[PDB]
Amino acid sequence: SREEIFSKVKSIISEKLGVDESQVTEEAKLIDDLGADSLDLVDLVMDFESEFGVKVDDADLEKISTVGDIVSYIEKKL
Ligand SMILES: [Zn+2]
Ligand SMILES: [Zn+2]
Ligand SMILES: [Zn+2]
Ligand SMILES: [Zn+2]
Repeated sequence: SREEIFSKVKSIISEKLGVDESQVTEEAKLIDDLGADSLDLVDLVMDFESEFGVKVDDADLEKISTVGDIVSYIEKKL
């Protein structure tokens, strides 16, 4: 389930941020490592929301720092 979620999270991030999948690890920080900006994450989250059929709080968005954070947030909602 984590491996499923993480694989799909990684493809979406790679497709939309333009980075190579080899750079998308559990420990990668969206901004610092993968080159995103503070605007990119809300579109990513909505894409994850529609991908897995979950939704996230706007309050819980300020805590999301790494790829692993996204996966874990998704994994807990399902
Ligand atoms: Zn792949
Ligand atoms: Zn895709
Ligand atoms: Zn979107
Ligand atoms: Zn898909």
